[PDB]
Amino acid sequence: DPDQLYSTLKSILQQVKSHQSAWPFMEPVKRTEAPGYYEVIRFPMDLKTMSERLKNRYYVSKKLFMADLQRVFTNCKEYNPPESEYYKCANILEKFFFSKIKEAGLID
Repeated sequence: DPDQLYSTLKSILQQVKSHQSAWPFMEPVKRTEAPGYYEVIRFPMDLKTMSERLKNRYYVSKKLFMADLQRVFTNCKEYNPPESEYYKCANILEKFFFSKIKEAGLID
C-alpha cells in the first residue's frame, strides 16, 4: 500500500522495542533518576515517544526515524559512564538497529 514506509518503520521499531537490551529506553528519562540529565541532554528521546510519533504519522521519511532512534543511543552514551550497563545496552541495541535498517534497505 502507500503505507510501505509506515509498515517498515513499525516493524523496525517493534523489533527494537522487543529486544532484551531495550529496557533502559522504553520511556522518558525521569529527572529524579538522572541528576543533571535535562541540563546536558537537549533533545531527549525514548521508544515510547517514538511509538507515538510513528502512530501520529510524523515519520514521513526514513531520515526523521533514523535521527530519533540514533538520538536515543547517543544521548545515553553521552550521559552514562562507558562501562555502565546502560552504555552497554545502547551499543548492543544500536548494533541491532543498524542491522535492521540495512536489512530493510533503508540505507544503500
